[PDB]
Amino acid sequence: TTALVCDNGSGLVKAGFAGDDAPRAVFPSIVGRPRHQGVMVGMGQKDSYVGDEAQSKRGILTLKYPIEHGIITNWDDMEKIWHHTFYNELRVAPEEHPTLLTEAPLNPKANREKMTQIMFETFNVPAMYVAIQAVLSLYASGRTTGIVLDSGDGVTHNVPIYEGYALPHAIMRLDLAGRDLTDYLMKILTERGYSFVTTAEREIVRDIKEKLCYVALDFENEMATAASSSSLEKSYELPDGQVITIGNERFRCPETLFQPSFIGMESAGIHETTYNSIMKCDIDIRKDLYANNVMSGGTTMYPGIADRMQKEITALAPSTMKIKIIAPPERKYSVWIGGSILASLSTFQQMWITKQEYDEAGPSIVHRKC
Amino acid sequence: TTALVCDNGSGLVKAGFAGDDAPRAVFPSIVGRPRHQGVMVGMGQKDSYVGDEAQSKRGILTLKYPIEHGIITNWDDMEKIWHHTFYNELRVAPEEHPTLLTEAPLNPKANREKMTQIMFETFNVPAMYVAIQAVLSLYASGRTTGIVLDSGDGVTHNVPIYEGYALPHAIMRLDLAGRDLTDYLMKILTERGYSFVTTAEREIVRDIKEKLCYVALDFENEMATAASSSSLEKSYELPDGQVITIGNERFRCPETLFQPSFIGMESAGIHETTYNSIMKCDIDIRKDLYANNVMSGGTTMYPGIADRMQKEITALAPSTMKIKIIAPPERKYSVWIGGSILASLSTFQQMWITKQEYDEAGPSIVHRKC
Amino acid sequence: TTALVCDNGSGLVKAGFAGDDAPRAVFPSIVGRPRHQGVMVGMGQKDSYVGDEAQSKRGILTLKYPIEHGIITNWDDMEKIWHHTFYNELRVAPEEHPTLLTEAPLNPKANREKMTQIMFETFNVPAMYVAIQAVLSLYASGRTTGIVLDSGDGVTHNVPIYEGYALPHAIMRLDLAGRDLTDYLMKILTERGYSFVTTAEREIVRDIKEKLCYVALDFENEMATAASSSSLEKSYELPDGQVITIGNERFRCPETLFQPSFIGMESAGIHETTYNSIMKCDIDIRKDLYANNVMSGGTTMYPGIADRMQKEITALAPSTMKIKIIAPPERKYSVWIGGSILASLSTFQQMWITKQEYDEAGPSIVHRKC
Amino acid sequence: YAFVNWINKALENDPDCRHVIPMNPNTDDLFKAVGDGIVLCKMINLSVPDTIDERAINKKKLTPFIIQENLNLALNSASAIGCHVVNIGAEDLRAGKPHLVLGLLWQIIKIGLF
Ligand SMILES: Nc1ncnc2c1ncn2[C@@H]1O[C@H](COP(=O)(O)OP(=O)(O)O)[C@@H](O)[C@H]1O
Ligand SMILES: Nc1ncnc2c1ncn2[C@@H]1O[C@H](COP(=O)(O)OP(=O)(O)O)[C@@H](O)[C@H]1O
Ligand SMILES: Nc1ncnc2c1ncn2[C@@H]1O[C@H](COP(=O)(O)OP(=O)(O)O)[C@@H](O)[C@H]1O
Ligand SMILES: [Mg+2]
Ligand SMILES: [Mg+2]
Ligand SMILES: [Mg+2]
Repeated sequence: TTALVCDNGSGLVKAGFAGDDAPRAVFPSIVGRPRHQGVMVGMGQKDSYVGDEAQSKRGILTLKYPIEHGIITNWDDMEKIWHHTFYNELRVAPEEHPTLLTEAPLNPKANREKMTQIMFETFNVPAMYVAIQAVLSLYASGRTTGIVLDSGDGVTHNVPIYEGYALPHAIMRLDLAGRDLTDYLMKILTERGYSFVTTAEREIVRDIKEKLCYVALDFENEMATAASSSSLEKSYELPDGQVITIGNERFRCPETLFQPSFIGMESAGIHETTYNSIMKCDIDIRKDLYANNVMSGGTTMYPGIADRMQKEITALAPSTMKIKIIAPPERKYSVWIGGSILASLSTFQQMWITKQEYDEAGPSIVHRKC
Repeated sequence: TTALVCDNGSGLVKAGFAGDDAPRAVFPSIVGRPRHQGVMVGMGQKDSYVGDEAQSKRGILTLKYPIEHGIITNWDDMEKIWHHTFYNELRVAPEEHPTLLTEAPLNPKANREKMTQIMFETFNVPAMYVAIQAVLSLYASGRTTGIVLDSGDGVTHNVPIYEGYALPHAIMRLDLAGRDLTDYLMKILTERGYSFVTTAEREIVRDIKEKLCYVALDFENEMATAASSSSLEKSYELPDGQVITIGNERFRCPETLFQPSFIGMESAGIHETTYNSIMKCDIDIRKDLYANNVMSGGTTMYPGIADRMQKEITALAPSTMKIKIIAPPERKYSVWIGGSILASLSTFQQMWITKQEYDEAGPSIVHRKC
Repeated sequence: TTALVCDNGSGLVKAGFAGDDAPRAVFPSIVGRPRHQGVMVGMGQKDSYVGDEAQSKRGILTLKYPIEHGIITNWDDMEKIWHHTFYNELRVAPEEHPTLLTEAPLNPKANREKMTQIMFETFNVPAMYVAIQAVLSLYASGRTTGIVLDSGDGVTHNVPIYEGYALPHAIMRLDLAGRDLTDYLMKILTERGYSFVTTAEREIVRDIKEKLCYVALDFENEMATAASSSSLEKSYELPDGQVITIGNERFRCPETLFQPSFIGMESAGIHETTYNSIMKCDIDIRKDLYANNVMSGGTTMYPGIADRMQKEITALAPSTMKIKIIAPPERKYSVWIGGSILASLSTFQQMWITKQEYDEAGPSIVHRKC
Repeated sequence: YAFVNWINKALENDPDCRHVIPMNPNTDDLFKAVGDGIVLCKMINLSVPDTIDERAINKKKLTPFIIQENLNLALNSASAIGCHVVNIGAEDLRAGKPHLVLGLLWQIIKIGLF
């Protein structure tokens, strides 16, 4: 039947069907739990908040991310979210629809085996496939050659693909996609008399970052502009009724991606990460890697990220041959779009992990079929 | 001639000189203002009260704390308090003696610049410096390495230090030191029939907490002892001529420090805050941070808290190496003692905020020098 | 004056007198730099750490390896490295003591020239000499005929020597000794729910490799044993307090030396390199080469490297005559011991590179004097 | 203990160093104060006493918590003789190491005598 393309992650959940161009089930991967005391009978019966029922009542609920930087630590909540997105969101039965699940590279074997065992035992899916998000994002761009920079909520890796073939030794995983940026904004908001310690304000702060923060071209020029003038002061309306205005902490937050020293990280920025990935590939394939920079994920939605990283790569290049930057509009769903495109192909039907072969092999068949 | 150190805390104010070991000007940070009607001519001459005259005449006077969790919400009152301290308490000339001021980390920039401007233009001092209260608490219990469990009147911030290296990303500030405990005690005192609405009654409740409240070891065993027996019953004599009897609320009040959910906060306790701050630190520095917890501030002198968070850390530890916590007898005044100790430094003399440099730099010289 | 012998290496650098049987310089060759903020006065006053001074503080510092497979890129840190090696472990004056230098073969003339000038200009050396590590390591075994496999931390070269004569056309170089092994181990350690990205854990990973990793005899049999049984599971105690346990990634790391496909390079393994070197020699001298395989360097001390190498060469042998693998206990210091023995000879005093001859010769004096 | 006497006889070029290193009574005052670099500023008194005074650069305003100000202040004056061990910084010399102290004393001996 129609395969289910479910892109589970630490942030939003992208669940849909195979062959479609946009997912249907979109909701953050947040589990809310009651924390107040129920004084009136009839409303304390519900304690399972997975979808939008937790976002609306975030002030009386405890929003927690059971996935931590592409690592599933709370499988009990993942089972609840999976059941929700399979019953109420997609409104389909996984028992006859294969579910396409994605997994970040350099992932532990326990995380890969548990997500397989749960589907074969609890959901008893007839078959599924586990694919890398970076590989799937390449099909969304229509290309088969070029490094793909993937960045979601807490995972940022660089998997260069040359003529379909990928280089496992050219893969490094950086745990800075969206969560550390949110934490940095959380910390730097306290310099303006703002207090942000509760988990209910995390969604509001993330929205403020998404609608106000932007990747700056020159950091020192932005510092000079903010210190001298105040032309980049944008105000925000808090849901409770308060009014805030931030002009300096707007472009400082996205600069942590290029300068991880703000959050105390020994790893380099994303601009040098792609260059380092290219350096460890072949010298005869660097032409196809400089001219193919396809980013994916919702992280690179800032107004000016592509120009900034192009300038960084040009500065990091010996100025010998040109650099080309690909920023498709469907970057937040490029992983899901690529998964749907691949699952809709005719050659993809014969490597799904069917139930009989999984039972005869075991949980380790996911490491051999994927 | 000599440097001045004025510890501006949320509940108590400590002031003195450079090189001293015991503060001289110690008085609560309270502002007394008349609110009744005076029928006798000659007694209603003073407009506001700063020193202990408001404390002794609290029956016809109110109490107003201008600092609210490390933030000076009332600067007119602190100008009066600073003038009183420099005139009647210290009895020195501020224009000829540098003053050292205290400020908690994660503080707003405008607040920090106000202790700069109000001192430079009003008092016209030669030079000052703005230090960190965590660093000052790390000036009175001698050791180059150790995280400080600073907890004053309304600020509880934990800064990890390894050989001296401070980690700004590892600073966890909590706005629950002494005021939340006092409010908890007042609201739990109403169950037995003791209402406390008047702000002038705050000092009596604070003294009751200081002399009766203590941190227990296990909360469930304390519940069992209080419900079954009545051995932990102590009486207090009110100044107006009445006696109380509290036996269950003695140890419940300090329990809010480790379980802030009693008053309705989503943050963790002081025993877990240090652990989380250590977890986000490095891997080869935790050995010198597990057995090092600087305990100080106006909050942490309860008889039974040191062993309490020692046991909490040991339980939260993988049981690898030892945990030991120093509790210097001068806990409350460790901030002022550390301020004077810092003022007694050698290279500290040429890096005060120079008036000539400040005038050509501006209000932002505090963030550049400090 | 007593001659000095210094053995430089990517991981460990050795120094000492000529004639001594025991080494003196035992320290990792690493460079660290301050990266944290000092809130207390008097700190941050260092340009670059070198060696154990960074090893003892590997939590708040980075790690830099200026030696990249015997290639000297940044000479500013190499000045510090040589200053560490000489004065801290000799205490004699090189200005009036001859020093014997070591250098990897197939080294571009620029590196040798610059290390010569540095000795003749930064120092005031009366007579120096530069020798190949493989040639010097032959004197440690007491032989003058046979190949020597010198494998340090990033250098792996095979220089066959027959009756003192060496074959320039049979000399190759492989950049896989200990560094790519460490990278492979820290990459594969992430499959067991571990995180290894920063260099602060690099020394711990190297220690775990040195005390756990071992060259396996049969890799497929080891896979079968690890998958079926759980007997080869040894635990490590992390310095901070956590406990790790690795059973499969132990013998996988040393297998990269024989199977270069793990790191993705087209070059052959260490077992085929010596066979190819022998094949490049004469057919009448292979008898002295098969029975003389002296091991040296920091790599070839795995528990089971000698037997595996013997089996690999026997599989490559035409089944005509015996293969002998020499693995002296002092494989870490074979180069230094051989250099000390050679410099102790009376003949070796008459070809040191004197300063007076260098003054009229020029920078290329090492090229025909060594 | 003989090393103390050797260092005394070698460094009597500047007798003011004997207020840091042991003055022939074989004590162990050398390591901590030399790690602070006090001898480097003292060594100039070889020819002329009119230079950085021992009580002028440091009179122990190193407060009972932070004693971190003297080491960098005195080690920055190492322009004389020259610490040819540029590997070491004042960070590690805060406590001192045997090999590092020996390496720095190597330069002290070498340049201290003309
Ligand atoms: N317009 C925007 N501006 C800035 N950041 C954005 C914008 N839209 C999305 N983001 C960031 O992109 C991230 C998307 O993460 P996501 O891919 O959902 O993680 P996961 O794949 O783990 O679910 C979010 O954390 C969000 O902070
Ligand atoms: N002996 C004590 N026992 C319990 N609480 C105390 C004691 N002494 C002071 N406190 C609390 O400390 C608070 C004042 O702290 P403060 O001295 O202002 O801290 P800091 O000196 O760090 O500014 C008061 O609210 C009071 O409740
Ligand atoms: N006992 C051991 N077993 C396995 N590997 C080791 C052992 N000792 C050192 N190594 C590795 O070898 C490297 C050190 O090489 P080095 O001592 O610099 O070689 P050389 O002696 O040729 O200079 C380091 O990566 C270290 O991990
Ligand atoms: Mg994603
Ligand atoms: Mg204080
Ligand atoms: Mg070597």
